[PDB]
Amino acid sequence: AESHRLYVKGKHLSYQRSKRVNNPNVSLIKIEGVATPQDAQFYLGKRIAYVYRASKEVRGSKIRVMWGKVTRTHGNSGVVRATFRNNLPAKTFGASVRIFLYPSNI
Amino acid sequence: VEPVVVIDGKGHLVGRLASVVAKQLLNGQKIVVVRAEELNISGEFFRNKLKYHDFLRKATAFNKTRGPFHFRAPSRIFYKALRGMVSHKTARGKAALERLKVFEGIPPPYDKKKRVVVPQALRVLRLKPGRKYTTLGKLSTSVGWKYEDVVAKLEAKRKVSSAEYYAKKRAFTKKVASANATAAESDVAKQLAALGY
Amino acid sequence: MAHFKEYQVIGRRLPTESVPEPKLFRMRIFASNEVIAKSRYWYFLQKLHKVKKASGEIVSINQINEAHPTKVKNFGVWVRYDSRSGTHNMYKEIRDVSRVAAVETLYQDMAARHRARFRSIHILKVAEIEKTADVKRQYVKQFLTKDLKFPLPHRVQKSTKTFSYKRPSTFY
Amino acid sequence: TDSIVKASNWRLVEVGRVVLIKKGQSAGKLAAIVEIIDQKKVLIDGPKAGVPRQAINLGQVVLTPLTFALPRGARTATVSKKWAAAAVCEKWAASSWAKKIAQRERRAALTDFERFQVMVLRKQKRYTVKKALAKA
Amino acid sequence: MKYIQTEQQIEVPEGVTVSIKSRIVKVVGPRGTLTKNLKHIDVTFTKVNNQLIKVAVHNGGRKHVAALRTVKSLVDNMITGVTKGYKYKMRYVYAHFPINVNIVEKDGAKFIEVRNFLGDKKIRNVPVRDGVTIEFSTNVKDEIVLSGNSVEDVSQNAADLQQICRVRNKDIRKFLDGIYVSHKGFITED
RNA sequence: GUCAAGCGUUCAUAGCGACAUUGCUUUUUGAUUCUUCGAUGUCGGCUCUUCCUAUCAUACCGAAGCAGAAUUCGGUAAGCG
RNA sequence: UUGCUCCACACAAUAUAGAUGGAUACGAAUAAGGCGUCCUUGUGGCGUCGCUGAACCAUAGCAGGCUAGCAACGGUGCACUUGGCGGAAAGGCCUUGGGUGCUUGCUGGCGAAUUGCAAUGUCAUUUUGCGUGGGGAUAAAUCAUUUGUAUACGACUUAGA
Ligand SMILES: [Mg+2]
Ligand SMILES: [Mg+2]
Ligand SMILES: [Mg+2]
Ligand SMILES: [Mg+2]
Ligand SMILES: [Mg+2]
Ligand SMILES: [Mg+2]
Ligand SMILES: [Mg+2]
Ligand SMILES: [Mg+2]
Ligand SMILES: [Mg+2]
Ligand SMILES: [Mg+2]
Ligand SMILES: [Mg+2]
Ligand SMILES: [Mg+2]
Ligand SMILES: [Mg+2]
Repeated sequence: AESHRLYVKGKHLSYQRSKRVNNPNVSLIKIEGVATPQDAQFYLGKRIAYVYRASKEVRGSKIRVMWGKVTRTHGNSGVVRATFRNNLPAKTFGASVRIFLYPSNI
Repeated sequence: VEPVVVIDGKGHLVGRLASVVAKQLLNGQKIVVVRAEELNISGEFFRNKLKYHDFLRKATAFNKTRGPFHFRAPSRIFYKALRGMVSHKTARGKAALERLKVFEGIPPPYDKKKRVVVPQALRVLRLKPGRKYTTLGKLSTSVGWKYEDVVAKLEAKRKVSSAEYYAKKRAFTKKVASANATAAESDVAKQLAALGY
Repeated sequence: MAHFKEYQVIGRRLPTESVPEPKLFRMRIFASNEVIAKSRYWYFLQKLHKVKKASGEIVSINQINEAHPTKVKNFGVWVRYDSRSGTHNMYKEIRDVSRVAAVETLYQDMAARHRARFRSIHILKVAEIEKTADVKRQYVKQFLTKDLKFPLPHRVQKSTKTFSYKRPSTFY
Repeated sequence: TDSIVKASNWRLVEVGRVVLIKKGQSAGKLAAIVEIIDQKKVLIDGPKAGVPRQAINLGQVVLTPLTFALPRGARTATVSKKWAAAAVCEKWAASSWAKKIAQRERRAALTDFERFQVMVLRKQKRYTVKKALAKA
Repeated sequence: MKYIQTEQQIEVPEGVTVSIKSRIVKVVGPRGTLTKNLKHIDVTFTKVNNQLIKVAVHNGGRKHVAALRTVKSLVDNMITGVTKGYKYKMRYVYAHFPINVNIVEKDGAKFIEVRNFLGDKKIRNVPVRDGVTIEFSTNVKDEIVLSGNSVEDVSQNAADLQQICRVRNKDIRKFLDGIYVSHKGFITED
């Protein structure tokens, strides 16, 4: 149709942090439409892609992807913690990531 | 969810709105706030006027052009409140502030777009009835802002044309809704009602 | 203190060879758990008798429920407390369906109105006012008129979405 | 020369007021107010819908526009007798409010194949409607 | 304490029409009309039987109950002022210099000019508010009569004439000079 | 600043106020040797700017044991000398 | 040493504070309103709605192919056009008419595979450049000279085919 979305839109918000020390190995993601840790248990283990563009073409593409996955939930309001194979570059604070429905259970 | 979110600032409390907008900007949402002359601050007008005069009285002594810049327009009071809620000296907080536009009244393009409200910041939802509040338009014209009567002339013009729009829009939604009720009692429309639609 | 519970605690003052079978003192204790209720037992008997926990014995702690927890009762609560500059007696009236849920309100009310903590307050007596017109306080005599009904103006509905599209209303 | 003072209507916290629990183990069940404890807290009883007789704040509670005759302090057996004799559950289910609760339960319960059917039927109804708009 | 319900009565007499949309009160009678915007209060008006309007506060503290009898008194002032009207009488008090007050027009604004107060060459000027009708008493020496519908407008205009004639830099226990209100009454009173 | 025995023709408090009592200042004068001995140029003056208000004058007021004139007590006030 | 600009389509480089169905327009009140409707046109009567956008619109087709009809005269896209309105930052909103596709409103026929069990699996929008073929346009400033209403030097202010 006009839409081909097979992922759920998210936002790369922050690293895991205290007041004055951040942890780049964990990133906090706001899944759209999730407002509860009990709602957010559906998405645990789902693969996150951060899809971004470049100028050098490497393997027949100017689009590069960073792959990761939801690991657990964060807080009371549906934020989840995610880990990526290479950590998200921190200029993407506020950028949109893609939360795919696989590995699916229901 | 929208690419930009357009907030009607009328009847909102200024710091409850500015904390909502500041979190939204740093989350990557673009926000334009209109009608910043009809923002509200809790407390009596005199109460809030002394607060500006205490802010007005601080400036760099050896060069008054280096000090705090006491911006007088209601959109800039709200921009000041939203600054200090954003790490505005870092590149991330500069980029967050680029995601924000603030206006007095409802200028173009936004005069023909949908305006949202923030019920976490709404005055009639958050303040106790019987309290006293100030409107940011009346505060700003007492601290040195020059365009209250111009915006009130432009908004009154804006509401005349916008009422003609909605008067046509009511007439079309008579024609539509009376057709949908007449297209009810159809075997499709009994079958859509089974599916909850 | 999620909910107070009323306990009976019975204590003894340990038997001696001169005195077997001592005299079995009982209190009614409002407390969160049984640990506090036994601690509140010894704290109160040490104000009344030559006995302490090192020379005494808890012989029964039983939780007392409310007999009719779904009946609205006017209570009269007698309370003694320490202020910042003295000790005062006090009588307050709480309308509620449980004794342990009136004692919740009283500890909430004395903290809110007199800044009195849990450690300052002694509950002298909770009794249910049996008959109307023996109700003294006017703030509870409000809710005892024939065919009472009241509106709730200015309804504020909570939202789960950060944005609304309607400029909401407070009718109710 | 008629004095015209605006109505200023309000659902009253009263004995016999039918309410809707919005938070808790009920969360969507009807109940009737039995006695008024104080200004924020009432005693309710929901015996037909299996709500325990309980003292509840009005913050877990929405007032509804339904009221039936009920003596003050009436017990759980008495409430259920007056509930059925006044037929609250069919008075409530006829309302637009209960229909919208029932519709959003239905919409959430639709399967993916049923969602396809809603798409197919809506384009049929839209074809009939948009034709009818141009003709009149 | 937050009283459950405090409530007041307003007697609308036989000729008066009272109309209350949101909190804006319109009182119409044999003498004109009056309007008040009571939207700063949060009371609730309700009409009982066309000769009576209740006004109520639900769950009101001490100050909120306090404003309820104010709102009763203000609407009753509006009802009195459109049925019987309001009338104030002020006398001139002077020791030596007589006080010359004549009703004057300056650019269609209808002022009150006061010459020779304590021998001042300064002409004092009080504008007449709308509705207030200034009259000068015959068979009373040196009396000005202010008449109108609003007790708010009539008394403040009578306040303004007293306030402009204050005595400066003198002992006011002896220099008892000025125009003072002598009578607060109705127009169609007997 | 509280209290008020008294002063103020009678009258505690217009203006005062004992015996007590509670605070404020760091510009007076006293206590640490905290910093400075591989040196922070030591008083006064002149010049020049700014700030405070615990206000002398000026603006507007309230009180008097304020008739007037002149005073005295007090308020807002550092805009301007 | 055919330079400049605009329009369209052809290719390179450039990047992206971060497209991935739709930013979907009354105003006012909140101790009150919205919508429908009726009349005497009101601060009116009656009905009805809220209790969140959990909406509404859109939405099926090799990322959406090729093709056959039925029904209706509707919907939608592109390009021309007609008229009106919009100056707060208008740069958009509403219209008239023809052409041109598409139509899943309904019923058919053919295609798809091997990307091998998943790899964003590339579909957006900026800046530029080079190329094509179509239009348009045909200057200034600065130095150097000069003035002194100016000036430490620059700067200013004047004058010169
Ligand atoms: Mg962060
Ligand atoms: Mg963290
Ligand atoms: Mg809008
Ligand atoms: Mg200026
Ligand atoms: Mg004076
Ligand atoms: Mg004098
Ligand atoms: Mg040294
Ligand atoms: Mg001062
Ligand atoms: Mg002075
Ligand atoms: Mg002074
Ligand atoms: Mg100053
Ligand atoms: Mg100065
Ligand atoms: Mg289609």
